Amino acid sequence: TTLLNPYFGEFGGMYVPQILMPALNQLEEAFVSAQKDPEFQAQFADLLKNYAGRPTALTKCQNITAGTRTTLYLKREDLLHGGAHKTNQVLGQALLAKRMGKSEIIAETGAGQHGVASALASALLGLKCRIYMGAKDVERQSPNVFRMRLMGAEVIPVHSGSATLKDACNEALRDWSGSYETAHYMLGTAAGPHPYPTIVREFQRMIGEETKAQILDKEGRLPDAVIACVGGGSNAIGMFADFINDTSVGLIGVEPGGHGIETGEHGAPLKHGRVGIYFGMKAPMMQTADGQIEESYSISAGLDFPSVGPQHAYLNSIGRADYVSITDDEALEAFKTLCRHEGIIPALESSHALAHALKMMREQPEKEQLLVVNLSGRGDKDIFTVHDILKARG
Amino acid sequence: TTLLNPYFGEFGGMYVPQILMPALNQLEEAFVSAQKDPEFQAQFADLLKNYAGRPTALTKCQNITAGTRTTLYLKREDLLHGGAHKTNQVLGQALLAKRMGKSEIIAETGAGQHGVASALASALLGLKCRIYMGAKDVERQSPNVFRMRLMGAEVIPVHSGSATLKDACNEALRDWSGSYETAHYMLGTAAGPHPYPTIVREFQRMIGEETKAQILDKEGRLPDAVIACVGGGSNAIGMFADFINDTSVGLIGVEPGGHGIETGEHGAPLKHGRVGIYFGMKAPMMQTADGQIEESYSISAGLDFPSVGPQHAYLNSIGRADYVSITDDEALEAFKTLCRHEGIIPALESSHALAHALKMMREQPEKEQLLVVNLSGRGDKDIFTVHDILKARG
Amino acid sequence: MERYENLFAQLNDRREGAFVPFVTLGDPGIEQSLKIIDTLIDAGADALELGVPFSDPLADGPTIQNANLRAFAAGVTPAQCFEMLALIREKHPTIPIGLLMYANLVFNNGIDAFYARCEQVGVDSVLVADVPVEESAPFRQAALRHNIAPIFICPPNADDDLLRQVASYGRGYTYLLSRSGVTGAENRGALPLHHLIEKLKEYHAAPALQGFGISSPEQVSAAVRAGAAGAISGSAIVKIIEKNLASPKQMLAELRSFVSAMKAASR
Amino acid sequence: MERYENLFAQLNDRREGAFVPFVTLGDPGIEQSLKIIDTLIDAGADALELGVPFSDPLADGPTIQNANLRAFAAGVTPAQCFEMLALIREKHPTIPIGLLMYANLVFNNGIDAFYARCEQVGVDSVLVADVPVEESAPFRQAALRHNIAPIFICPPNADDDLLRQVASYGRGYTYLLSRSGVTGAENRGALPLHHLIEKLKEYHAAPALQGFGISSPEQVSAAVRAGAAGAISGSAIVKIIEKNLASPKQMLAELRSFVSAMKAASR
Ligand SMILES: O=P(O)(O)OC[C@@H](O)[C@@H](O)Nc1ccccc1O
Ligand SMILES: O=P(O)(O)OC[C@@H](O)[C@@H](O)Nc1ccccc1O
Ligand SMILES: *Cc1c(COP(=O)(O)O)cnc(C)c1O
Ligand SMILES: *Cc1c(COP(=O)(O)O)cnc(C)c1O
Ligand code: NA
Ligand code: NA
Repeated sequence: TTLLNPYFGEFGGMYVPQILMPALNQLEEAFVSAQKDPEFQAQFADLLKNYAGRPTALTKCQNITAGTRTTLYLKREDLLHGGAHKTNQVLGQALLAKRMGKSEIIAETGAGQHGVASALASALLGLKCRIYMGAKDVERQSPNVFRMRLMGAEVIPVHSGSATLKDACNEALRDWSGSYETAHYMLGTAAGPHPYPTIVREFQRMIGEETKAQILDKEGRLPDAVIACVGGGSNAIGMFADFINDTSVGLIGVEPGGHGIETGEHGAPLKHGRVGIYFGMKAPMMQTADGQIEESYSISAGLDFPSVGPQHAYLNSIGRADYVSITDDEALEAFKTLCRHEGIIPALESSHALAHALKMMREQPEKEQLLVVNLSGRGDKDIFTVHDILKARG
Repeated sequence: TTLLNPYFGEFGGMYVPQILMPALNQLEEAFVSAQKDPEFQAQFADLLKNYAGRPTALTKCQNITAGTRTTLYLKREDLLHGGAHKTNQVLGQALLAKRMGKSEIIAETGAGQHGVASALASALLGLKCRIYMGAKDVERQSPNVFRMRLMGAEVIPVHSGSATLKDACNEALRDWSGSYETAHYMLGTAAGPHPYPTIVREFQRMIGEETKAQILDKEGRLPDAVIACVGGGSNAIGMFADFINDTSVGLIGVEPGGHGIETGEHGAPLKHGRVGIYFGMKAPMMQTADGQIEESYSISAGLDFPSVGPQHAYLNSIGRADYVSITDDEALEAFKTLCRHEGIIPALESSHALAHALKMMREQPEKEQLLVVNLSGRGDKDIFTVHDILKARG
Repeated sequence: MERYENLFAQLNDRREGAFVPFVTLGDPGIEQSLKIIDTLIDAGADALELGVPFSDPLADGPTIQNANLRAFAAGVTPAQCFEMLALIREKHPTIPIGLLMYANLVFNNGIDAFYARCEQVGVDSVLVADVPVEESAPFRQAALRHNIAPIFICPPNADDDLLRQVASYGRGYTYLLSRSGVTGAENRGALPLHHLIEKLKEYHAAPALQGFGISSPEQVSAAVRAGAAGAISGSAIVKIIEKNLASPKQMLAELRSFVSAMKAASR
Repeated sequence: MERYENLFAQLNDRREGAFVPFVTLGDPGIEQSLKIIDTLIDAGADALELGVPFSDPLADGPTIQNANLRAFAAGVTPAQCFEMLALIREKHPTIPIGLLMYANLVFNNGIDAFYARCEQVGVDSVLVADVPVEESAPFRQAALRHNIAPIFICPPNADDDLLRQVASYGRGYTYLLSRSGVTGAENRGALPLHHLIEKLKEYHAAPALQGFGISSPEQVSAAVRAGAAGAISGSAIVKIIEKNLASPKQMLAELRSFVSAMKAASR
C-alpha cells in the first residue's frame, strides 16, 4: 500500500509499469521521513533563503488599478534565483535524492525552465544531471539548452512521437525504469504518479505561506482571491495550498486558451479536455476521440503540459477552486500593460494570470476586491517572441 | 559655493558649462534635504524592499573553494529587480527628481542596463523618460532597446563622435543644458560632476551595509577583503562605502584588462590612464597623448566607461583601496566556473571581480582568507556573447 | 474459452515450451501486418502478443517505438485493430491471442466496454503495461467479467507479497520480466529467474512466459530449462520488419526462418 | 598686448558694434581653413573666435559637432592649430584672436604651458567652455600670467553674485549668452538681455559680446541697440562651410557676402 493517499478524489494514482513501483514507494517513504526531519527542513530553508533569495517580495500595483476599486499585489517569484518558481522545488527534490543516496538526476523539460532549474540545483548539490527535451523544443530553445550545458548537465534530444514535452516525459520514465537504483527522476510539475503531485506542492507551498503573511502585514486581512496560471499545476498549487482551508479566499487557476477554445488550439485540458490515464496519473487531458495523447498549444511554451495536476482536477470538482482560460492576445496585452505601468517584464506564462486579474478589475471596476496574482517568472526570455509578434502585426 | 565637498582629494569637481551650475546646485540641495527627511527615506526603503526585492542574499560558495583556505561569499545583486545593482540608485534618483518637481528623466546608456533601469523606475514613478545611446550600441543591444521601449521610454540614437557611451553622455548633457527646468539627468554611475559621485554612492551604499550585517551574522567578523568590478564605479563604491572606516577590510576594485594592458585594448584608466578633465570631472581617463577622449575596450560592454569615479581615484591615491585588472579570458573562465560549480550565471562585468577572487585563492591556496565578491548582475544577457566565443574557439 | 490452458496442457504433453512472438498491429500497414501474423503462425508461433498503436509507449525501447510510428503513418486506429483481431481469430480458432495495451486506450471509452469488445472479437488476454497490480482492480474485474485473462508482469525486483498478488490476480500466463528497463533486443536479461519461477509455481500462478531481450534460440531453451513455460520475443521480430520494409517478400521469409528457429529451441 | 581694448575703443569712436565670426580651426582642412579665415577678415570681421578640434564638444549643437568631425577627418591636431594661429597673427597684427577650448585640451599638457603657448603665438583670449567660474581659478591665473584674457560666459539664468564674479574675473570681453541650450543657428534667443548688460556695465565688466543663435543682420543690430558691444556668430558661418564643401570658391564667396552683411548691421 502507501503511506499517503495517492488520490485526490478520483484523480491521481500510480499508473506506471510494475518495475517502477519500488522507486515510487522509496521516494514516498523518504519524503515522509524528510518532512519530519528538522535537519532536512533547516538545510532546505537555508538554500531557499541564502541561495535562491526567499522570501520573495509582494508588490502592490497601484498604477495598473488606478480608477478602480481593485487592489492588486504580485507575488514576485520572478525575483527568485533562475527567474521562476521552479527553483523552489528542484532544491527540495535534489535534497531528497541525496537523502536516498542517489547520485544522478533525470529531468524532462519543454520550454527549458525546468531543465535550467534542475541543472542549477544539480550543479550546486553535486549531482550528475541528464535532461530529456523533445527535439522540436531543443530547436526553439537554444538559449536554455546552452544554460543547461554551462551548468554541467547532459541534454538529450528526444525525436520520438511529437518530439515535444510529453515525449521527453516518456523518455525520462523509460530511462528511470532501468536506472532507478542510482538516479532520481526530478519531475517538473505537480503531476505524474504519486508521490510527485504531493511532493511538488509541499516544496512550492512557501509561495502561499509567504503571501499570507505578507498580505496580513500589509492589508490586515486575507485576499479575496489568489490567481495563478496552470501549465502542469506547480506554481498554482504552491500559491493555493496554504489558503485551501481559508474558505473566503477564492482560488483561480488560469489555463492557456491559445487561439481560442473554439479553435481547438489551446492548452486547457482541465476545463476542455477529457479524463484519461497517462503520465502515471488519472487526470483531464488533451487527447483524440480514440484516446491518443495530443499537445497543448499556447503562445507561452511553458504552459505546454498536455494534462494537469490531479489536485487541481479535484479542487475543481468539489468547487473549492475555479478554473478559467486566457487567450494568447489577452496574455500579450497583460504583458505589455505590466511592462509599461509597473516596469516589470512578466513571463508570458504569468501574463495569463495577470490578464485574468485585469479582466476581473476591468469588467467590474467598482467592485471592491483584494487580489494577488502569482507572478511565476520573469519575461526576459519572451522578449524575442513578443517582438516578433508585434512586428508581424506592425 | 556648495553644501558638500565636490572633491575627493584632487579628483572630482563640477566641470560643466556655466548654464548647468544652477541645476547641479539645485540637485545637491534637494539631495541634502532628502537625506534628512524620514519620509523620503521611508519611501525609498519601501521601494527597495517591496518592489526591488532587497535585502539581497549573501551566498557562500563552498564548491568553488574546495581544497583551499579561502571562504568566498557572493553578494547577490544579480537577484535584484532588473538583474543588476543599477536599480537601487535609479529608484533614489527618480524620487529626487519628483522631490524637485521635475516630470521628465534624461539618461545615457552604453550596454543598455542603465537605460533599462531608468525606464523601469520612470514607468513605476510616473516620469517621462528619454534615453540617449550611441548608435553602435543601439545596434548591438537590440534586446535592451526593446525592453526600454516596452517600458515607455523614448530611445534616441547618438551618431556623433564614436557613437558609443561617451557620445551618449555628451548628448545627455547637451539636452539637459536646455531642458533642466523640467528634466532631471539620471546619470548612471558614481562619476560625472558633483553631486553625482556622492549621490550615487549614497544610493548604492545599502550593498555594503547589508553585506556587513550578513557577514557578521554568518561568520562573526568582517571580511578580509571585498572585491568589485569597476566600469564607472557605482557597484564598487556601494559595496566599499560602509567598510571604508573598517581599516582591516581590504577594498579591491577590478577594471577590465581587455586583451591585455600591454595591447592598449583595455578599460583600465584608473591604473593605466592619465588624469584629465571630462564628463564634468577631473579623473583618470582613456585619452590620446593630445588629450582627445577614447573608448574603453572590454569583452563586457558594461565596463565601457572611459574614465572612473573620482572617489575611486582618491581611495587609490591614499592607499585605502587597491585596483587591479582582469583580462577577457580570465573573466570568461570565472563565468564558466561559477555556472558549473554553483549554478549561478554571472554578468561578464561581475565575472571580472570573481576572476580576481579566484586568483587570490588559487595563487595562495593555503592562505586563510574571508572574501566577498559583489556579484553586480546576472549573465543571461551574456549567453550569446559567451556562446559565440567558445564556438569560435571550438 | 480456455485457450491458454489448452495450449499449455498440450505443450506439457510434448515436453515443449511455448514460443510467442509480438508485433504491433498494422505495422507497416493493415494488409502486410495480417500477412506477417499468418507467417508467424505458420512458422510455429504457439500464441501471439499484439500491440495496439499508441502515441506514448512508455515501456518500449526504440524498436517498438518505431513500430507504433509506422502503424500511425498507415493511419491505424484502435477500431481497425479490433477488425483485424476478429479476422485473425476467424482464421485461427485455437491460438491464444493476447493484447499489449496502454491504459488510456482501455480507459478511453470505458474499461468494461473495452474488455467486452475483446471478448466479442475473440481475444484471450490483455496486458496493460502501465497498470501495476496496485491500480489493477477495475481492469482485472472487467477482464474476468468478459472471460479475458488479465496479465500481470512479475519484475526481477519482486518480493513475496507481489508474487502472491501476481499469482492470485493473473490468469492465462504470468509475464516474467527478464530485467528492468524497457523492451529491446539489444539488452539481454542475465538475472537467474529460477527462484521466482519456483515461488510462482508454489502459489499456483498462471504458467510463466519470459519476456524482454529474448532474441536468440538459446535464450528460449534457457528459459524453459529454468522452469518457465515459454518465452516471448518482440523487438527481435519487429527489427526484421523494420529491416525489410522495402521487400515484403524477403520480410516474410526472414520472419519465417527466425520464428521457426526460435520455436525449435522450445522443444 | 591690449588688442580687445584697442578694438572696442576704436569701435566706440565710430559708434559701431563688433561682429565676430567663429569657425573650427582646420575645418574642412588646414589650407582651406586658413583661406576661410582670411576671407572672414577681409569681409569685415572685427575679431575672431577659433575652435580647436575636440573629441567631445558638449556645449555644441550638430553644426559645430560636424565641424569638429570634419577637422578630425583632416587629421587636425592641437599642435597644428597653434602653427595655424601663429600664421594668422603674422598676417594680421591687430585683430583680436580668441580660442574656444574644452578643458581637457588645456589641462592635458599643463595649464600654465597651454596659456604660455597661446602667448607665444599671439592669441588674445581663451574661453574654456566646460569650466564654470567656480572651477576657474587655475585657468584665469595662468591666463593672466601670460597676458591672455580669460573669458567667462554670463548665462541668462544669472544672479547678482555671478554677475559680480564674471565682471571681476573676466578680461577682454564678457560672453553674453543669448539663451540656455547648446550652440546652433536654428535656435534664436529671445530673452531681453537689457538688464544683464546694464549690471555688467555697472560692475565694470569687460565689454559684452552676445553669442548663441545669432544668424541674421537684424540680430546684430538688436544686440548693439540693447547695449552689447557686439555679437558673435558661429553655427551660421559654419553652415556655409558645410553647404559648400564641394565648391571651395563658392564657399568663400558666400562667407564674404554673409560676413559683409552681418558687419554692416553693426554700424
Ligand atoms: O521487445 P522485447 O525486448 O523482446 O520484449 C517483448 C515485449 O516487446 C513484448 O512482450 N510486448 C511488451 C510487453 C510489455 C511492455 C511493452 C511491450 O511492448
Ligand atoms: O554657433 P552659435 O549658436 O552662433 O553660437 C556661437 C558659438 O558657436 C561660438 O561663440 N563658440 C562657442 C562658444 C561657447 C560654447 C561653444 C562654442 O562653440
Ligand atoms: C514552467 C512555468 C510555468 C508552468 O508550470 P506550472 O507547473 O504549471 O507552474 C509557469 N510559469 C513559469 C514562469 C514557468 O517557468
Ligand atoms: C553597469 C554594470 C556594471 C558597471 O558599472 P559600475 O558603475 O562600475 O558599477 C557592473 N556590473 C553590472 C552587472 C552592470 O550592469
Ligand atoms: Na496543462
Ligand atoms: Na572605466
